[PDB]
Order: sequence, then C-alpha cells, then structure tokens
Amino acid sequence: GLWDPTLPMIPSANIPGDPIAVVNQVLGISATSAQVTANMGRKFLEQLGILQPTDTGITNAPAGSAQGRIPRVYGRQASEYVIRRGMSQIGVPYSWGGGNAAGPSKGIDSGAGTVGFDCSGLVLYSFAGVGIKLPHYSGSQYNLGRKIPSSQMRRGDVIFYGPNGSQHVTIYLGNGQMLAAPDVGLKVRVAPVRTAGMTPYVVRYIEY
Repeated sequence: GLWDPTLPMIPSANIPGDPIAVVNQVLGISATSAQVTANMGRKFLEQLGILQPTDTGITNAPAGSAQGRIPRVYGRQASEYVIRRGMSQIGVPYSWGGGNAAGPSKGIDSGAGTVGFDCSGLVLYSFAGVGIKLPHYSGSQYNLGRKIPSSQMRRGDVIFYGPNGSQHVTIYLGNGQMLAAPDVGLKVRVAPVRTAGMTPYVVRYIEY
C-alpha cells in the first residue's frame, strides 16, 4: 500500500536548484525557472491591480502559513489560471525530469532526449504562472505549502504519492479527477484520482 502500483514504485526525478528554463541562441540570452517565475508573478500581481515596488513576484506563503502574497479574494482566480496553464498542456508527452517554468523541456537520465513533463515538472510549470516557485522534485514540493487532509482535497490542491510524496504528484481538478503525465509512452492527461499510495495530506499553495 506504500506506492501507487500502477506506476514505477521508486522516487521520481529530482532536479536540483534553479535550472535554466529559457535559452535564446539568437538574442544570446537565457534565464532560469525562478527568473521566469518572478516575472510571471509580477505580471499577475499587476493584472490584479496590486503590484508593489517591494514585490519580487515570488508569491509562495512561508511553508505551513495560511497567509501569503496573493489575497484570498483573488485566490480562486489565481487557482483557475494555474489550472488553465496545466490543462493547456494536455497531450504533451511524459518525460522523466521534463519541464521548467517556461514549458515542457528535455528530461534527465532516460528522459534526456524527450521534451515533455513529469508530474513535478507540470506542477512547477502551472503554479509558476502566478509566481509560486516550486523545486523540480515531488518530494521537496510536498514539504512546501499548507497540508489539507486528503479526504478534504479541493480543486487546485496538489496530490502526492509514495513515501514523502516522492513517487508522483498531480494537480487535483475537483470531481474525482486529476491532471498529470503518468509514465513513459503516455502524455499529460486528465485521469481519475487514484488513492493507492496517496499521501495522507494534499498540499495547498493558493488560499481561497
């Protein structure tokens, strides 16, 4: 019962730090996921009419806090933007280690030749659109945000599997459906929530 037995029963891809997300060989520029995330967060705060000169664009709450940068009155809007980002990626192939704040990417190790997403990649891409910066490893994502009992998961919360949430991570859509790419040969999809191997808590990154 520790793992979801429909997927490889191993910790998932773990990419350290703040990878390069954007390389433009013609202008001679590049930028990392956190750069892209901060820019998107500032744009989103400006779209809400609340950008301040002190805003970096990074909008995460301190881990465990129910108070973060985006006001609760705007959280449903933020959550729906995150969900729209992710749903826009339906059909993109699975790649082990795939994805960054800018979009699908090449993976690592066996995924090195395949441009796509893994769950943690897709989660970090989708949340980055409102300035929520997450590491590219499901285990480390599980240690951020605020825990909600899995029985109370709500649309926009993030579902984790395996010990320490290391096996797989998906975005909950409500109505018993979740969004992720599962494994090789498959693509980002909407699928029924699976309870086998589910951690006892989901994580909420956006309050509303």
